[PDB]
Amino acid sequence: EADKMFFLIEKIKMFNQDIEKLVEGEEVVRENETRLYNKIREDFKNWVGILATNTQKVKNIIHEETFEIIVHQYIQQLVEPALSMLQKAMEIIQQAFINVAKKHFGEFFNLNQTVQSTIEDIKVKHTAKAENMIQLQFRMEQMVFKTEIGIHLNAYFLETSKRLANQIPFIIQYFMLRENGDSLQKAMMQILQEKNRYSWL
Amino acid sequence: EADKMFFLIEKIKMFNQDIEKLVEGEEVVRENETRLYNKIREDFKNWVGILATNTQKVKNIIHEEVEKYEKQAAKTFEIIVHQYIQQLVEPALSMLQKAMEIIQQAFINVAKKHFGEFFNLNQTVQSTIEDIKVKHTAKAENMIQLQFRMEQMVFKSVSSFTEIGIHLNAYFLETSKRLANQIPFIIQYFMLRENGDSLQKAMMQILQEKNRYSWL
Repeated sequence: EADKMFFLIEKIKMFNQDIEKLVEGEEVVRENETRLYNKIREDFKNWVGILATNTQKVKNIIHEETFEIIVHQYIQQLVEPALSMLQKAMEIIQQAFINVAKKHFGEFFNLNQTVQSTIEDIKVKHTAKAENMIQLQFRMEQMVFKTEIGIHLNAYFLETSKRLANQIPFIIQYFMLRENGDSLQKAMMQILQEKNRYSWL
Repeated sequence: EADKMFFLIEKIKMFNQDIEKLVEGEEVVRENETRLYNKIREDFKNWVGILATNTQKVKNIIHEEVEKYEKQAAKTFEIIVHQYIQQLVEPALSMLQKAMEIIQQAFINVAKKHFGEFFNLNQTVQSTIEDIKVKHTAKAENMIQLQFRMEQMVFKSVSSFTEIGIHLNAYFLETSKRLANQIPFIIQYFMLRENGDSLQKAMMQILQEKNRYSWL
């Protein structure tokens, strides 16, 4: 009956709460530290800048002067920046979740340890999901492609950059923030399944 | 040499080619019949139209709200945006259903044309076309649902109504323009490109089993 040890549940529930605050950008910070969303937007803004650069690049190219090759190239030149953006956001968020773990579970080494390993596992799953969605987007962007005409083309790329500017970051927030936070909270709850581990936690 | 039935190698080569032409919009038609790409574009244009209407509608709704609250001062919006987005799922999925029908009929007409004489062959090919159709429609539908989930979730102290109004306007602008291409992209990728490719791969896989050539 010493298993009032289910009262670790309160710990988890508190931790989970903090996680959800991070997911909704309603976290609580010092005067000497930045928000999560702001680090993330810094990353996304770098992306938009890159996009703008490459779009200016092909605009200048065609202003100087099959068609598809140029599109293929344009996108291939975006694969590295996009995935690099994914990686930087993952790191920011994983660091965030870990600081929540350190704070709530610092005293219980075993629990803190297993929680952090859970955090990593779920991170790699959702990173896989995000990368697959992004690659799918570029694939779609290429395949689905098919007298002063040039303007239309510029306009095309323009719309395209502006689409990608939000579409890739959405995919990244969805999987690395929302779906990640959700899976994490669920896994945190599912930890309690096997009961012979409570004393050890 | 009675097995000159390796002329299947040609049939498929040609059939497959024709299919790919449909995918690349370079099909060949009479003067009194229209291309596939255009039949599809009409559907997409209808979608963009629906988008434009619904988006002007919530723009007006939230402008009225912001005015109301500004006037009083001298979740409500999340609900409205959520509603706005759920209202697009049905038109989006209906557009998918309408395009599946168009493309399926197109692919069947190519099979009838190339395989009309060989009833067994035509039959198994049409069944194949159906199989690949339902699988790829499943994929497309999942992607569309995923896009809208994503749009809902990613949509989500001191504020001002002036700023909320600005932000929301910018949002509706960008979102409508995105969804305008994004839903048709999914439909083309899955119902045209991946569908056509899957079909050609299957036809290639037919040349493998030779003890069945006779039956064709």
